[PDB]
Amino acid sequence: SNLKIVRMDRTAGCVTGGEEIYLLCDKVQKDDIQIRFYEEEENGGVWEGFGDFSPTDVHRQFAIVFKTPKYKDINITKPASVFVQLRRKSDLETSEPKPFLYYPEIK
Amino acid sequence: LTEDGDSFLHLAIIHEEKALTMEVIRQVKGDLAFLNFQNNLQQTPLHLAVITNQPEIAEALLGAGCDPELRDFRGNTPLHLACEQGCLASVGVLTQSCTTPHLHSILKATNYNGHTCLHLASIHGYLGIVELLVSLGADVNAQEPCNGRTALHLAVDLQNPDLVSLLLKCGADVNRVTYQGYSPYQLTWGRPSTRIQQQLGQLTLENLQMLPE
Amino acid sequence: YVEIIEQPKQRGMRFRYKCEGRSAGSIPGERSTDTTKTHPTIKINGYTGPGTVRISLVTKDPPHRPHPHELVGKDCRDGFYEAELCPDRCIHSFQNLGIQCVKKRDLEQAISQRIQTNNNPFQVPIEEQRGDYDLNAVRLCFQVTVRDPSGRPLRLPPVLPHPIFDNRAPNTAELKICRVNRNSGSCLGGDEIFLLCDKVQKEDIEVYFTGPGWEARGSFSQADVHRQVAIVFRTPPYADPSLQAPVRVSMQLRRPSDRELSEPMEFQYLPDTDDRHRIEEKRKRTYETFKSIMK
Repeated sequence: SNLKIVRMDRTAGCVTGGEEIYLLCDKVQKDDIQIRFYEEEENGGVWEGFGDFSPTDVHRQFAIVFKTPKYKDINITKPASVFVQLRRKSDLETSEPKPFLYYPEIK
Repeated sequence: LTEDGDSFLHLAIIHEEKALTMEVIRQVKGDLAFLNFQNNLQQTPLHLAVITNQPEIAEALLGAGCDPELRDFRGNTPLHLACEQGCLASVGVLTQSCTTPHLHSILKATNYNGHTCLHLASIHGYLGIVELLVSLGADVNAQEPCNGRTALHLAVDLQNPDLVSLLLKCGADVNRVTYQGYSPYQLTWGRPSTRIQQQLGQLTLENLQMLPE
Repeated sequence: YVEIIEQPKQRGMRFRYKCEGRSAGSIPGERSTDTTKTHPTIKINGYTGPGTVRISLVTKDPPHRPHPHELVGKDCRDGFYEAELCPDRCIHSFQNLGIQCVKKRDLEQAISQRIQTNNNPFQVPIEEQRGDYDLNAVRLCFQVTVRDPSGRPLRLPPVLPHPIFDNRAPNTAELKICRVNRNSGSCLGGDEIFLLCDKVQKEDIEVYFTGPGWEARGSFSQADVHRQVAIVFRTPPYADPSLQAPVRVSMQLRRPSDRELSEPMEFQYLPDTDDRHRIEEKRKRTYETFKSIMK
């Protein structure tokens, strides 16, 4: 009932997205769950990205293997901190924000 | 400027031409654009200085005013490196010099693996750096991002009774819990050390045993 | 009410028969090491005075009826243990405890002496014992009686512990590694790995590494077993610290109680390289490009 992210193999990622992450969580249902990445903007709006994965990536209801979404700006030169959270689809309830760090692509 | 993204300053230090370096950083004055130049591994002259154990060159680069907070490709500031490598001189130079409140920021920052200076020092066994970082203002109860572990947890995880003792001596909260709701004591089950389990059995009775179901 | 602190070791118990060396031993705790042997322990929550505890054997699965097997030992009668809660603590430790079996043909006989003294901890319809039983699985029912506000006897609903299995019938639980977040790491060890698997018991599982004349366990806390479906552990250091080229080794889930293994997952130890070595490899590979610049 409560949504909780109890662990992530990694909490930083490249802005280019596409990187794979293991996440451990409290009970969830493979078809009623999503991983929302978000960042508060100056104007009050919010940038949001979703972790990519298929309900089969939801492991025995307690972990999700998925890939990170691309950050809003793949050019930043300094890391940009954002938030990640589990979000249930049926009621849009969410877990407590976890902090995620997007670092520049080094090209 | 060179191939691997390295400038002449980078080389000046990489090949340990202290003389040249001492001078380059002297002839070329207060120019950040060049003193904070990062290479392809995103390392700055400061990073290289401490990686190659040359305290003075780093002390100089700092004097010339470089940036102590720039992160390498692993998200590390030079101090992070200094603590990860156990070089106690480098640590001193990197914490004595920039007495600026930038210290509080550095001591607070984690790298891309979610590690603070105290964490890196604790991961290896550098108790002297650990204790120094604490008296300097690093928070012994700082939690790592991936699981919410504190240096104390890591200590149990590393089965290091000496680190445990030091942390408790520094006021570490034995009842701080990870995101899974566990105390350092609770991470002892499944691990061999009984000494650690003794050092810790002074934490809430409700935080000692695991759960069932 | 009453809870359970030191569950009975639910894996690795030989159900003693009519004559298994006169006696045997004591059913160990859920954490009864071969070093500091502990035993089952309950805690009477909210009462530290005179009372009575009933240790009965019920059935594992949902039907929950008085099991054919008989709990023998000190202070035990018609298949159950009957003793009084000593008026002081609530950390009662049921020391020696034993388990005898009821042969495939003494069910209706065992079920009779089970209703004449009637153990029915849940009181389920005593007329539904016409069914068959799983002689390899049994749970311990805990029935304590305390004094209420007045001073009269107080109910205290039953509480079942983790089922205890016999070391006869094999273990059905499938051992399987489904995914691993990383399959290569330094030969120095210490890399953190997330491994997803099918149900395992945090207290009866290990991540077993094997290579040429080598074998080591991947270290982890039992608390690192997430919902018995994922394990986060660190890689053990390889046999050779100075690896020069990759080495392929196997990694598999191992259940200590019956020594069984999952199919292997390959893992490659790699030669260790820190920033220092890296910088040095860059140094000696730059004398020329630099001497050139020096002049």
